[PDB]
Amino acid sequence: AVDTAEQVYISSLALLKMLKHGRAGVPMEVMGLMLGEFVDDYTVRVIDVFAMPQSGTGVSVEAVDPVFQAKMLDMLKQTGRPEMVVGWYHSHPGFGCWLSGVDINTQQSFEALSERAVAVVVDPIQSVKGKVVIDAFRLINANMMVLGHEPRQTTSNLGHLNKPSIQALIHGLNRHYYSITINYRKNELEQKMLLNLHKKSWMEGLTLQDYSEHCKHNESVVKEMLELAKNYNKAVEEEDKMTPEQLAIKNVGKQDPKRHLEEHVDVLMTSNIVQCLAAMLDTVVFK
Amino acid sequence: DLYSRYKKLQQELEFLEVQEEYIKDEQKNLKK
Amino acid sequence: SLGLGLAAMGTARQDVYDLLKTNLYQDDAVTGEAAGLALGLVMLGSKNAQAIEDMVGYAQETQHEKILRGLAVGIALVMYGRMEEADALIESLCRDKDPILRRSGMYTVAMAYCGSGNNKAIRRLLHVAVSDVNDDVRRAAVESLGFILFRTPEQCPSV
Amino acid sequence: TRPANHRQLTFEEIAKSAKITVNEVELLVMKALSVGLVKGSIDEVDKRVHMTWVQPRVLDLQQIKGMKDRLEFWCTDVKSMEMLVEHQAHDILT
Amino acid sequence: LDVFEKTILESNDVPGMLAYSLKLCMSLMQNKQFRNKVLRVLVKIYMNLEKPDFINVCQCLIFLDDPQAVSDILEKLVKEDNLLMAYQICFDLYESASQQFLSSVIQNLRT
Amino acid sequence: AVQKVVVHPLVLLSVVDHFNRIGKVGNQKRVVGVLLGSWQKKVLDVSNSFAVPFDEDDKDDSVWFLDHDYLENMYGMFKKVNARERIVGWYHTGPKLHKNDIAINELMKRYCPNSVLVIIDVKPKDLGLPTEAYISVEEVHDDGTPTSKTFEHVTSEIGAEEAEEVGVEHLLRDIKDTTVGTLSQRITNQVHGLKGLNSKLLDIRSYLEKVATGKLPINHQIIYQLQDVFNLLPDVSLQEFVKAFYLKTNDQMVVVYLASLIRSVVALHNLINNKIANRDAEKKEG
Repeated sequence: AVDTAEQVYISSLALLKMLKHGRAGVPMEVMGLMLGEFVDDYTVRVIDVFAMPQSGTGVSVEAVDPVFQAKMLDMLKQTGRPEMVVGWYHSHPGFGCWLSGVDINTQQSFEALSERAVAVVVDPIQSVKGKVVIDAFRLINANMMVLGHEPRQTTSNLGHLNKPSIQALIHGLNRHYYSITINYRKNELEQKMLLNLHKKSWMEGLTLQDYSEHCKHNESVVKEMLELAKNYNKAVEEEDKMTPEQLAIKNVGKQDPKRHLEEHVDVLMTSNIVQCLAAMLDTVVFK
Repeated sequence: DLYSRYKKLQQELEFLEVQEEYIKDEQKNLKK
Repeated sequence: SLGLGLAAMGTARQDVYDLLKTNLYQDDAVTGEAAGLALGLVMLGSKNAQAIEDMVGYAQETQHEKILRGLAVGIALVMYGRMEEADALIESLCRDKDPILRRSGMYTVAMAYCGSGNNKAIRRLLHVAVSDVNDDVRRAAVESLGFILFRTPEQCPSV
Repeated sequence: TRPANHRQLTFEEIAKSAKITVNEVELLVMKALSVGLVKGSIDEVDKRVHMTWVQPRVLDLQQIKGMKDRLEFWCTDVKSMEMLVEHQAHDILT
Repeated sequence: LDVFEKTILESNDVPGMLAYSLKLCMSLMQNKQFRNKVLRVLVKIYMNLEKPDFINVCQCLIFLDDPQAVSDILEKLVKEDNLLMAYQICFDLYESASQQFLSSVIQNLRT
Repeated sequence: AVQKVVVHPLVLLSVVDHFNRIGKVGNQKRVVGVLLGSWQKKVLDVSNSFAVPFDEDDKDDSVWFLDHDYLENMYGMFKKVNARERIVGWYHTGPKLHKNDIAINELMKRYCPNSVLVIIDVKPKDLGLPTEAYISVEEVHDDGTPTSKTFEHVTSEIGAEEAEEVGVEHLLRDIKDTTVGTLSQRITNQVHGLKGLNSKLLDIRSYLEKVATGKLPINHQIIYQLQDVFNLLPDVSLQEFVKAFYLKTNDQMVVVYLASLIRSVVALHNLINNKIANRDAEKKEG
């Protein structure tokens, strides 16, 4: 049996292949393989990911010829080092994460050879910048659903941590499959070299900024900042009046001075203090 | 017992100086 | 092994350390709590720095997690009530990239200051409770406060 | 030969250094600006010329020593003015 | 050290003034460097007292970690030959002190 | 010919994992692979890659191998599984610009006309951008050889994409310098780029190691720029460069003097907004 503390380790490398292939053909359900490395009865490690040419419909998506599959795995053994197929994924476009009535069927084909084929859903729409909603699954027997017997024999305080969505609960969870808690394998091998490689620049700051127009832009804000302060020479004057909780609901048609009047003060500061300081270092450094 | 008054109010600055630091660094970290 | 190190707790017996070496180097997941928990129990408050070097040199290259977890409690327990004699290790594990070993560094300062009302602990034991990103280490950080401040139960409900 | 401080020679100096009269050096330097070997400006009443750019030439293992020492104290000037910034704006970002 | 030893050997009554000073020198003590210098002289004077107190000379000792000094006064009580007063020097030692300290002092009890 | 290159963080990462997979050789191996991408609008794009089997022996290091069948079929799979995708050139792991990369580019230019290379970093320490790319130009020219060909660096940056920006910003979850205010410029290029100019002043100090002792080729085409730098060293402080500098300080600070004057009044209006909620509740509530 299982302990519902399965703890699927994935990677740092596979998920970018997951989302790029998932989003380049997003409204169709694209899918692929999961090529990883098995460990003990509890955990599993999926390290590499590749897709195949597919043929789809609106509600269904299929594969094509199996000669693509064996020839791809031969070339990945000879280059790098050999692995084994730990599972498979697919991509609900903007749905969420569940096993539909056809998604459950090819899972049933894959769980026969190895019983631990991990079924993975990636949604490349719901993922904005943070949560990437993924939620890997695996089947449970509908024979034990007939028995009324509750499976998986909880022996660790690790499973019931993330709560399922109600929309995935409308679907087959939890009558034919279960969820798995996952995290990410992170290391200085990779974590240091995506941070210190992505957002970097070279001259954007040792340079000046359109020197006749920066001082011109120092009037393009201040000119309407007069009349915006005239509204601030207006709105305080109608206080000691109708209970300023009313002055929250009422003022939603037009812009207030008070919040907008500290908005430009930050802008009229950092545009000046940066441009003044960066000019006064080139006097020292350059002769 | 003023030497007992000194330890407890040395234990005050022992205990108060960390607290004013403790909410001070929350101020940036909650924003982050 | 869990029953064996329990009766031989804090005893520095070489005989229990012999079969706990070969229990440790199995490269196996399921021996993880078997090895590293009892490896600290028999060396409680011993700070035998070669055995620390054996432990922290072992939980950097293994690829299972219970062996990263059982040593995380075991290396905290080899030092006990030291007040200055752990602090280079405390800076070492807190600077490391490993979230478990940063979390393991939180239990070690929790045992190097049992009941001790020192400020030098409470500066950066509780600074990293603010800033660190893993939820595992953040739960270990705030649960180190009663173990260093049970000597006075009056101040702990105030903080 | 002249430093970057002035490099502002007069027409009388060309009348010394090229032994040619005053009424032909302006015809000379307008040719030099036209070919593109020098880039500067010409005054006529104060009898001086503000040369700015000259054609790059070659040099032996002695003029690199001039570019050795003039480059070397420019290292510490980049060091010195930055050392304020990591000290004065240190708490602004750790 | 010796003007503090002169506080307890002066024109001063002792109802309990040599008791809470032991409490102050353990609870609010800064370091171990000034603790052991104070604590070691406060119980030799208890041996110098006409009634040697037994629980505090054991309480201080495990704070001080002397695995031979409790066996020196255990010899004095074997010399005195009464297990009534050789009792709270011993079960307070068993209850408080660590397993290694009781495994280190046992060479000095059987010798 | 080519404006610039655009690199995704996937292909940035898709070399590192292969550098791990051949890291068990220990002794010496450079990762060399096929770079895929689609250059459009005179802007070089880089999308996908893999790595080809490649070995090197030190004695007579002119013997390379590219298993082109592995290049034929796997690209044919990749042309199948993405017909938008095509070859864009190649790359190598590039610590220090190895010698075979003068004819590796000429070995496989029968696929890509502008077969561009990319030098990446596996041990990151710099203050710049640790992705470098060159281009192939050839010359029957000035002094060196009748057959001369030298690589020239076209500028390099890491392009983003709306799909992968979701991924990388989830994969960081680390120490960050967001909230760009008055301080991000102070540390991205005022703390940092001034020390960025260090390793470029010190870089030409490293070529300067040949004054009478270093390597035997001397200058000819290296000093025309170095003669220019001390020539194009900026204007001295005697002219109205003194006077017009005080002029704009006397203009830029006036805007700061107005803007700081506003900052005091706004928080004072906020102060009464707390004295309206302090006194008008102690009698009401208690």
